Amino acid sequence: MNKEILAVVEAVSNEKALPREKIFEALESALATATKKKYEQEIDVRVQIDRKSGDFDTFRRWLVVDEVTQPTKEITLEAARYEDESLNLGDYVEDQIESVTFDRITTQTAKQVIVQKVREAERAMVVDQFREHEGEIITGVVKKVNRDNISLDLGNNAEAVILREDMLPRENFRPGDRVRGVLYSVRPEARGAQLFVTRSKPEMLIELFRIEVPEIGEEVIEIKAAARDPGSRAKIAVKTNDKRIDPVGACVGMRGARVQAVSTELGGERIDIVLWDDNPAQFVINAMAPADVASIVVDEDKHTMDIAVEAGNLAQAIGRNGQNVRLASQLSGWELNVMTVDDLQAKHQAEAHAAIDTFTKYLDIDEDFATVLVEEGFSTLEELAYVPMKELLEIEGLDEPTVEALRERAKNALATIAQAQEESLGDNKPADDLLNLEGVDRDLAFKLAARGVCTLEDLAEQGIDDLADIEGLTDEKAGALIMAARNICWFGDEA
Amino acid sequence: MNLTELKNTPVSELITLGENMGLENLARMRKQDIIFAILKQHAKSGEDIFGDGVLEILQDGFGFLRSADSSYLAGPDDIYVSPSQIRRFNLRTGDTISGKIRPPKEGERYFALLKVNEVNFDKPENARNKILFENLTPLHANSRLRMERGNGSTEDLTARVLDLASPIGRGQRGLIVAPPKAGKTMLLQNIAQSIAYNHPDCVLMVLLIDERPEEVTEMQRLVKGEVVASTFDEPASRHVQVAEMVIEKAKRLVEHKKDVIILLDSITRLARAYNTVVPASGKVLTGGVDANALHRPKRFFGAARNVEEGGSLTIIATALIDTGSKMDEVIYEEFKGTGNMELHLSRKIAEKRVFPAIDYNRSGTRKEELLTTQEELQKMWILRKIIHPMGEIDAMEFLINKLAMTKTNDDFFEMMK
DNA sequence: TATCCGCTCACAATGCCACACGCGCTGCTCGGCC
RNA sequence: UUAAACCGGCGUGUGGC
Repeated sequence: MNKEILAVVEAVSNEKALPREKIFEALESALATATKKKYEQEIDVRVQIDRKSGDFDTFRRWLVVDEVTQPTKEITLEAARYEDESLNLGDYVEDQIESVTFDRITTQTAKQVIVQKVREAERAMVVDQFREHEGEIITGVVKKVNRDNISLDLGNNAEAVILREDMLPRENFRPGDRVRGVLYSVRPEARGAQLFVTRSKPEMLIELFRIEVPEIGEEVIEIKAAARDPGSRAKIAVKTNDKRIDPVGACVGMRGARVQAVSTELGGERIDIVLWDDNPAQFVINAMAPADVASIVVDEDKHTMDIAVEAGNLAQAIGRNGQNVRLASQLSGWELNVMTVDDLQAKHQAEAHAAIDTFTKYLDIDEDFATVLVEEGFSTLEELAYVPMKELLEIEGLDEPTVEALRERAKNALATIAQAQEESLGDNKPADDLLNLEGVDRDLAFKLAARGVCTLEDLAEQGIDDLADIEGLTDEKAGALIMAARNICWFGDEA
Repeated sequence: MNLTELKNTPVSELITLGENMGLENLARMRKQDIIFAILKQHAKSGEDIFGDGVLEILQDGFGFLRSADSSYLAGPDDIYVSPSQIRRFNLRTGDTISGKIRPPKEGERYFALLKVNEVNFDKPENARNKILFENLTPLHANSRLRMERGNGSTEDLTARVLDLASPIGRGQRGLIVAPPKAGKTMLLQNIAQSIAYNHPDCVLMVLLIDERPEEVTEMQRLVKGEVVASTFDEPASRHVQVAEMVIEKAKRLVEHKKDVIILLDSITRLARAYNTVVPASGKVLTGGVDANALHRPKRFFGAARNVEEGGSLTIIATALIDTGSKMDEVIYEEFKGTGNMELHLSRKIAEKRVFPAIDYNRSGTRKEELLTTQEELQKMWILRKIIHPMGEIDAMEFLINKLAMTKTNDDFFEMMK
């Protein structure tokens, strides 16, 4: 009995993978799946065999929840006065006494459970390693290639998987080659593959440099950030502490040697090494290289950067798929816009001096006063609504009638915004065909349109439950009204 | 063309060679399959092949030629030999058969040996004019084999220690008793390098049992001669397979009047492997062993003997103790009385970083007068007597000190006086 | 060189159903391709 | 690529219609 359990727990081979705690948790699960067969009532039975102290004791988990099905494990939130349960959750009991013990089929079940758990413990150890050793590039020989993933080995039963997005779109894969990658994820209690290696994630390139460039690793060239389109293009912004270091000529090597070497190691991936700057504007300027920009409009609130390249290099500035921008949009994490080609491509002198259509009636006491003022900007129209008098004194012509007209126009704007709010709040529009229906007055029509229908044809296609939660009516008058509607719409045969 | 001339070359070199021969790129198949396909292509070119392989016979009757780099294992590069040659010459297990071979057609698997050319580096008449191993007279170790290197190095220590504690001779059966973490593998490397650099006239053949793959790589390209290893990537069946390979090869080479030194480490691992491969007999003794599960290891350790008529077979084997279990202790009991040479490595001195940790008390040599001359024994005996004042730790101190100040045996002897 | 005469061998003998049964031990030879 | 299910031939004798 319990002595046999003690013998078999002291006789397990993988005591490092399956210590006594996990062994008796296995036995808990085995007794649970055994009691699943002992009684027709599918129940959970923790048994806490107390491996060190004694033998098993079948417990009946109250399994606190409002339902009743399988009532051996059904208790509501307060049925805890008896026996001193006194708890809304966690209170458990032992109703089953002298349950079935160790039939041969249950022995076979415990056997298969313990062998699959030895496997699962090997998996748990290798994934603890997977999680701790999240580090440098690792070599491995592949075993199987598929359309969605490939499988790799290192030796000593070190299985790993490289997913489709982790590979390259054109890197030919066949079972038997030594491929190198970077361990990236952590998955403690997975079911399929254990280790996860990638060759396409951005930081991979970082570590590439960290093992290639002799400068990085001693923290003289602090790599700032990087973005990557898998197997296509890797942009990377770096920052140096020393002043006599030239990362434009040191990180790449001698006429494209280090960058070219790490590109061949990547499997044919272009790389753009850029110098990181503490200014996001200058950073997004230099990141889109090779490209020149003379129109920089950076707004911090909406996270945008109007970075317009001069006309002519467009086909090279954006590139295929917008890579040179996308990676930039992934380097800083901002948004970029370029649409202008010839019509005032400055995008900063244009919008500042193109308002001849909206500023037609602003100082409409007499148009012969002065033109509009671009010193304040006159370009947001809403933060402009309330400005202090600390700058409302430089321009000439601000007589008292001017501020009186300002107040009148403020009243007009308040009235128009109130009208707009009334129009946008009344998404009901009760037409005459809705008020003319007998028994449906103005508030009833408002609510009927708030239900979701604003016409007459669809009204006849709703039940009593669709009119439930009615305010002003009740299910019998509901049925009366829906019958009148289906008569005037369907049973009337009129149009 | 030949096997080893392609196998001592790396895998990338073989891939490039196969691609140079105009073939499907072989970087997808294993190195053994690479060489197999290269040989098949060379035979397709319109010529024969000249192969070499060590011989294996199963209950079937024909012969398998295993290669050197394969650690004497089953593979596509193993050559088939029709039983007709075995009926002709009675070629037992342990011939490096060198001869002409042809490619296999459909329905076959391996190359077939046409004719015999070389039988253990000897004329095929030696295949019919020789003496078996069970019939000769085993004797004691006559020849003396110096162990010290002769450069005054820091690992020379180990060698000279043994030289002034218990030397090694041709036909000896050495058993090293050592707990874990005592400096076993570098001791194997040191003694092998010394015996192969000081005495290239004698032939070396090292056996590795249940080591790490990095240990296999560090052993295989560092010591001279064949480096046979059998790690955990093979089951106990292939363990006993390579073991029986190497033992019958050594037996046949000794029959060919050759000096064969077999390093082995450890014995408990192969004993466990054998216990794994032999079925039970209804009863289990102490430690969990069987009745006949000791007959294989016994034979394996006792195949050592000194052949006074020509050639010799010496073995240097390490054992595992202090493992917490019983079976290792009973195995050490059984193998401590069967050897004709016993040495012990201490662990308490080893964990103090004072190496080597020889047990000068339990060290011994069976019939050492046949290994040591007149005044040679005089010097050794008086030094044993003066070290005899009960000492382990400061005894190791005295030994290591007087050994570090000095370069050769005679220097130590004539400076201590 | 035709013309029977007779000797000698092939070929055949309902359809179903039901049940039962035994179709072996040991010496020798041969095969030579896991 | 993934999930579920599955994995009387012969002869003889007897008796009957």
